Formats: sequence, C-alpha cells, structure tokens
Amino acid sequence: AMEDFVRQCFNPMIVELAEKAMKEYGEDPKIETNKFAAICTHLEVCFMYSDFGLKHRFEIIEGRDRIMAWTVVNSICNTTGVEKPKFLPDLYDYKENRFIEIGVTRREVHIYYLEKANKIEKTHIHIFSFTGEEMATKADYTLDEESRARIKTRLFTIRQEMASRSLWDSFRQSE
Ligand SMILES: Cc1ccccc1-c1cc(=O)c(O)c(C(=O)O)[nH]1
Ligand SMILES: [Mn+2]
Ligand SMILES: [Mn+2]
Repeated sequence: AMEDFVRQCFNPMIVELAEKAMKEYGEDPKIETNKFAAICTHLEVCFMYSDFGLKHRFEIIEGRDRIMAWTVVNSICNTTGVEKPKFLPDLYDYKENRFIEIGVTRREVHIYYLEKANKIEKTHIHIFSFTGEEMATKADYTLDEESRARIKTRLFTIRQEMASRSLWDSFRQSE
C-alpha cells in the first residue's frame, strides 16, 4: 500500500506530523494515501531546505501548529519590518530577508509556479519537481547548488521508490 511506503521511507517525526495534520482536519491517511505521501514529501523538503544553513539562516514554519506558526511570523515581521503574508509560508530567509513558499509538484514546474504565484504577495517562490527540475522567482534559487542537489536527489529517490512499488502512476496523477 502507499501508506506502508510512507511509514517505510520517512523518519517518524514527519509521519507523526503528516498524520496529525490530516486527522485533525478530518482526513484519513489510510484512505487519502497519495495525500499522506505528498504531505510527508513537502515537509521533508521544507526541513531539508531549512537545515542547509550566518549559522542559523532559515526559520522553519511548516511543521508548526497554527498558534506557533503565526507567532513566529508575527515575531519576524515585528523585528525585521517585512510585510505579513495572507497565507502561512514554509520558510523565512534571515540572509536574503524575505519569506519562502516551497512547492513540490509531479507536474511541470512552471505550471505549479503559476498556481502558487496566483494564490499569494511578496513571498519568494521555489518549486521542485521529482524530475530534478526547479523554478524560483527571478530565478533566485536561494541555495548553493550543493544543497539544491540533495533535495532533487531525495525527491527523485522518493519518485523512484514509489515506482519500485508500482505506486508512481497513482501518485503522479493525483495533483
Ligand atoms: C502538501 C499539500 C497537500 C495538499 C494540499 C496542500 C498542501 C500544501 C502544500 C504546500 O506547499 C504548503 O505550504 C501547505 C501548507 O499548509 O502550508 N500545504
Ligand atoms: Mn506552507
Ligand atoms: Mn509549500
């Protein structure tokens, strides 16, 4: 099952978190399996992205409960002066001094980019695909190629792990 794969291929903290997020909003990961597996993959991106960095470069926001998330956001704005987003972003960058929205899609990167841009308003956008493809505002990719390589590989690995289990097609088509 997809769900097996999720518990089998992701550190529990992440699976724990994905399960909390879904089940609090009345979604079953035993049913919404491809969503379970998508939420995990996003989180891991976000965590990875955060921890590739001025020792402490980024502020993780995705992962946190909504009290904490908006606390950290309200804290950041109140001291840096950067405008408050209408929707919770995944990261803030204390170096480039702006929020980031991390997208991960199984479709093309320019499509998911437009979707993202469309919804937001001054947040940096970065999209990763599972094909080692990415696209980011002003093509400002924000990270030393070194780091961006590691995500791309992980995502590709997750793609390819799904395909070992004949799970890719299901997943690819559920976005
Ligand atoms: C991962 C995911 C699955 C289904 C619907 C929305 C999302 C999602 C994607 C994001 O990139 C994201 O930043 C969030 C979010 O809750 O902040 N949710
Ligand atoms: Mn987010
Ligand atoms: Mn995101």
